[PDB]
Amino acid sequence: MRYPSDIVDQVLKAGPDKGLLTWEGVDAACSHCSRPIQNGDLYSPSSVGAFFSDTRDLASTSRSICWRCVVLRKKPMLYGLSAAVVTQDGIYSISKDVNKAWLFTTPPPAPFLVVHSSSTMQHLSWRTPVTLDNRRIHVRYGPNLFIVRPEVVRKALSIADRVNEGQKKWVTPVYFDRKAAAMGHGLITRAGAEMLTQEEQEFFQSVTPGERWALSYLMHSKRPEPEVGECITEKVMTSLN
Amino acid sequence: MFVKQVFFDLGARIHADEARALVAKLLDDTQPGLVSALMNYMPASKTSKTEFPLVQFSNFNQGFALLGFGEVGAQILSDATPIIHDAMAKLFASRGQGVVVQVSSRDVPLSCEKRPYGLQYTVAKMVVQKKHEHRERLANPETGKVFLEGLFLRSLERQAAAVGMVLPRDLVVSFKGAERVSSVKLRPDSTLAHGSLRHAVFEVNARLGGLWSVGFLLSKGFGHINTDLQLGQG
Amino acid sequence: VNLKVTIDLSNPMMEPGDLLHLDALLGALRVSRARAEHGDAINPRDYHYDLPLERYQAPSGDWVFKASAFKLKRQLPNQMWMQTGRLSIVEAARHRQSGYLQLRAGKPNPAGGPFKTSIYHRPIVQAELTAFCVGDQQGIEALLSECRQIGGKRGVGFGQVAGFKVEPVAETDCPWSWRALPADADPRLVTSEHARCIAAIRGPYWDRTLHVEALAPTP
Amino acid sequence: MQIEVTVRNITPIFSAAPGSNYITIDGTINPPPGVSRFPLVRTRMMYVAADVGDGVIKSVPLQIVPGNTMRSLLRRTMLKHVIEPALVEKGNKLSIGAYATAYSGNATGNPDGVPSSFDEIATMRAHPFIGLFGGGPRMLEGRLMVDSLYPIHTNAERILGAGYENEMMSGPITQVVWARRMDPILNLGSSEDVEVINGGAVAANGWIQDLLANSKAAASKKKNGRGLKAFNAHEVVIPGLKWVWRISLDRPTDAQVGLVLLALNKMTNERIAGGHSKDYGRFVIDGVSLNGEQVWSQSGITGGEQYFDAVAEAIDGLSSKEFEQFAQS
Amino acid sequence: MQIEVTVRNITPIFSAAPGSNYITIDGTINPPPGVSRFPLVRTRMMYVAADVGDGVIKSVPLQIVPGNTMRSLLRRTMLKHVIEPALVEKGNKLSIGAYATAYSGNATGNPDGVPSSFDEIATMRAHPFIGLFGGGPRMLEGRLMVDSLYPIHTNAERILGAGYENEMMSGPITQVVWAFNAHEVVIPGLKWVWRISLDRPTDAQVGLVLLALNKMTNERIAGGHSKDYGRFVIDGVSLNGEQVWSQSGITGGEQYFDAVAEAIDGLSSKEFEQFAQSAK
DNA sequence: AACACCCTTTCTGGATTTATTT
DNA sequence: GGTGTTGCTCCAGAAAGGGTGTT
RNA sequence: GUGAACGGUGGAGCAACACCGCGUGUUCCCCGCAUACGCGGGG
Ligand SMILES: [Zn+2]
Repeated sequence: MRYPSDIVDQVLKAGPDKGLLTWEGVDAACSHCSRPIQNGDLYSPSSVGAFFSDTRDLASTSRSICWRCVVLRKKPMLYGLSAAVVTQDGIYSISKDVNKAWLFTTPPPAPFLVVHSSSTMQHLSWRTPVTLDNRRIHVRYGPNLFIVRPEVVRKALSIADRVNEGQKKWVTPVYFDRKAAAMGHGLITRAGAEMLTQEEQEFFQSVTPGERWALSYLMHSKRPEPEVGECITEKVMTSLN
Repeated sequence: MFVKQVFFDLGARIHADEARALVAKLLDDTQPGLVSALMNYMPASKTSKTEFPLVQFSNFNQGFALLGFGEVGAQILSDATPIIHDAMAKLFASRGQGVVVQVSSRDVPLSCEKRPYGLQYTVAKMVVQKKHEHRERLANPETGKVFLEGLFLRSLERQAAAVGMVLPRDLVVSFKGAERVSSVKLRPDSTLAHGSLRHAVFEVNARLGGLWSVGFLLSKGFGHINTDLQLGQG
Repeated sequence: VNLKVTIDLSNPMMEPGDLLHLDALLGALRVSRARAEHGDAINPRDYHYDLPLERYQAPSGDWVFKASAFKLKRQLPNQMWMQTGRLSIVEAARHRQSGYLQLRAGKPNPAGGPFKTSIYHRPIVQAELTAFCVGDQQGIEALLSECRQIGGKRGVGFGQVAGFKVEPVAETDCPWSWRALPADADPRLVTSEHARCIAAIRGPYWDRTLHVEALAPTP
Repeated sequence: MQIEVTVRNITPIFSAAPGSNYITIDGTINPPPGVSRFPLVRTRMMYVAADVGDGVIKSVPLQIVPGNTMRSLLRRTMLKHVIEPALVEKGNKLSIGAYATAYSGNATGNPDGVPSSFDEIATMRAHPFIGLFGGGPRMLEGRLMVDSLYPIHTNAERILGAGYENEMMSGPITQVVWARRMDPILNLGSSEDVEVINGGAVAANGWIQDLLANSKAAASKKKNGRGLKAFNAHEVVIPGLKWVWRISLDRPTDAQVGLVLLALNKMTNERIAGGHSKDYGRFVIDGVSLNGEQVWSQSGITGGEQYFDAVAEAIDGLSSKEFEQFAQS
Repeated sequence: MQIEVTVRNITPIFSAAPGSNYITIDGTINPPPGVSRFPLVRTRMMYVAADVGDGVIKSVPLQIVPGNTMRSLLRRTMLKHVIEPALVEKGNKLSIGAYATAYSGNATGNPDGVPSSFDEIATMRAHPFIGLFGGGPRMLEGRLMVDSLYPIHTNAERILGAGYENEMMSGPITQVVWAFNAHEVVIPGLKWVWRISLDRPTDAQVGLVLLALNKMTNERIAGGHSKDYGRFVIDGVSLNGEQVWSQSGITGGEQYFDAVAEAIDGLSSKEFEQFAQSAK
């Protein structure tokens, strides 16, 4: 709702481990979530481990963890939330291309959290902000924090469909990488240099990296149709417990 | 289509006809079907097929070579290469210190195109005489020119049909001459012999881009040479 | 007192992930000057707000500088830059054998730990940068003349500046409200580009403990 | 404290780039499908906006060596030719956390947050090596700005201000070279007479038989395991041209400038980028300018006596305790 | 460490370069018109920045022999003339995988992605041969760097100008031969320079390099062995800038020779088996 | 005598691709 | 009035449990 | 206090061969078209 760790008690029903200490003295921020740890709040001292490679993403140096990030840091939560969108109603998947088309075009109208993994297993839940608005979406993709506007995605898709009219085959005006790693990620192709006007080329040139990453999934030969993702609330809940 | 050429090196040179008998002997006891496929035998009997031989032994400096025409001919060689290599290694390992047997393979595509000018092709060790009538035709140059003439043209037609490609039916070939004349024996120490031509030169308006075989006794490695090495010889 | 700022760079620079506000760069330059004056053992939060800019006071506090975020006029196609982090194991082996390094582990692990190998990619851009603000030009020009790089990854040579220019414009000419604004900001300043989010409206914009509800536009 | 170094590579420079590119036997790169295609690894290259007399300021390709590579090279030569012997002579040792922080800037020594006071931050930024390069669990900021290597080329008119019009090169400065790998077992002749192999002439025949069997199985399947034969190509930068390297120091002490000059003096026994087995990356220094003043001669650097004396004084007292305190706290 | 070798060829040197090039009855190379075209084979080539026009820098061709072939030649002559007789003596057979690993680096086409222990790296980098040429399943880094063979030519002044101000030739050094397969070769009687470097080597490794350099003269450089191309002689070997070559051999740097004698006295095949073994 | 350090399993879902570097 | 062969291989994850030591 | 500050694209590999010049000396077996007057060809 406000912090990424609110999902621990709001979306799913979880409680403190009861083996944690109770905070005494003036308050400090949680090292992972940026949530204040006031007087009487359960918390755990920070022992992340030598395999923790996210020191540059820590929010503070208080070396304290609230009882919700303790749940967020478990392995079932690490591999169960590899690609999902979190809303008050429940947890849904965005793994498939059609699910991404549903999310980045006509999103669900609520506060929600979007995370996507870029490797085998990663820490992503506690270092991504929640999105309070529908037309400005914060999405975390591995070590990248992106911003996606559905209007820009819709306009680009409409442009791509317009230029492809009257052709028996599909040709992409621009190249986008699903991994967002190629040197020519976002370039104008030779075919797109002849069927695109100057203002359209300038529009494609000036686009945020997150929109390029989304258009990588949404703009190919077979155009996916939006449909809702599979609900994985009970699967995650029973894996955690 | 294409013809596959496989080279076996035993560290010594053995003749193609002798290599055929050696391969027949070594694999006689086991895997008779593979030997029949190599030797183009009839499915039920030992007598060989009358049609154009797909698998024919050839000449190599360090051993013998195998040629396979068409998809079937290439497939037979593909399934036969490891067995033949193992048999060679076992044979040469029993006697002496032992040799290392190396192989090599190529896929040469076949082609032919018609051009309005004569082209020069030489043939080495080609057999032309099989019956008394052929011997009589060889007596007089006028009646023998046409005989060699049609023999060359019909050998080209037969190989083209067997490999599965169409050849232009307006080719005109001619025969310039031969360096030498010698006989070919089917089996060693047999009085019967077959007349042959050595280093014969033939002339066709068309151009040929692969391995092509002419004359009689093709499967014994007689009268076949690569046109590609001869075409723009380096 | 209304003026515009334009910056020329002779080198591709790292493309900013979020808005790069003019007041943040001015605060960095002012803190650098304070470090050169008083020494390295100073509190940067004492001097980072001592800027020659006016402040917009929203109802119920929540003030914000009268400075906008930089806009890019692209001159190159968008390209992507790759960098790698790795720790050598041959020299590590020699040092461990010689006793200079005190390690008791058997073998390195490239998946994680001290000897992890990592690859990461970031986009780069070359553009004209422009921004609008309200303040005194004489005060702004010196600080900007002290600046020689813009953007992130400044330690590997990204974003060398070639020149700058400050000029006055009309009151309607300069939009300074294209910036992260407070939630209670007067609806006149808020445009359709501004959307609700959780972001920083002041100070060091990377400090997550200071993020608040805000209306901000997408870069 | 601006330092500008001019170099000249004697061997090709090869800085590999990510990506899947292909070449033919001819020079055409990334051909349409239907032609024989071989893998190719190119150098590193970036697009820059070069203004020509036309003023079109179009985009042109420039071949460079990344600044991260040069920064790491400077760090490694400092650590190997200066810090390592001085620390070893005193009989000092480094823990894994201190070693990782000093040699790479890693934070895995104390992966949690490590706070530091303003006096503490100043006392580390005064240290020569710790002040030159930051990092560690503190994530401190260093005082070094290391730019990338730029060839003296007409495509680099924008980056290099002026004064390089002479001895400037134009045109291509890269070439594609081919490499091969051969199977040594197949090279064994029938004359053999090799008995180092355990099986003699029987093991080699087994190796050949496995090759033949694998080929037969693959051919049957067509109508994974990989052998030793290979044929591929890569792209290098031609030798003999000269480059420009710029390093900037932010309000440095004399000891830090002395350490930088010591590293520059002890250079030229190192290599740039990769291609280790082929002796790629060799170079010679032909000029060093110290704030516009030429201080490089045939034998080392002549000048900067205060810097050298300060660094000589600062080398003594170099103990592992400062490294341990910066690493862990 | 920074050994420089000067060599002379007595027969033409040929190093075919992949590609397609054409000649017309020796008159011209790659004419714009497709008239009297014939196939031609070129020797390996290297562009170098040079001073032409007295003030401007341009790229000019230079005929070289690639450093990969020289490194392989060094490996093979050292493995045949030195390591092989010492190994085969007193027993000590090698396995087939170890043989392939010693001759061509890896023994298979696929390397395992696992790392190797610190002790294995430390012991392998100290071996007289394995430490020189790296490789193996885990891709160990060797400490030998082999450059290419450059002729001492006025085009390579920006590469080797300081050392040889004089004794530099000029003009074409290539001749086209018809035998109708036409190829171009480097003319005999030419002086080349070869640079080899080692980083932090033991005395045994330097001794092994010198031993290999002693027996190298009977080998051949690139070329077509049927046409007896590629013969050469060795002179003017300089070690770390000091001349250590005589008409009868090296005759210098005795510590390296003693160290290599001791090292090859106690070589065993256990290290080869341990290095070649793949822990997949 | 308990925390520091090392080794060794294990767990998670989808699907396309361009080309300004002798 | 030449053509076949080779036509790439590895990887960039942290949690969790159990077995060992310094002291 | 420039959503900043910290980060090595690396390690191993022969373009030069392969396909060309080199032994047999006279009526024996099989396969088709015919339908034997003979043509074609397999070994
Ligand atoms: Zn938290």
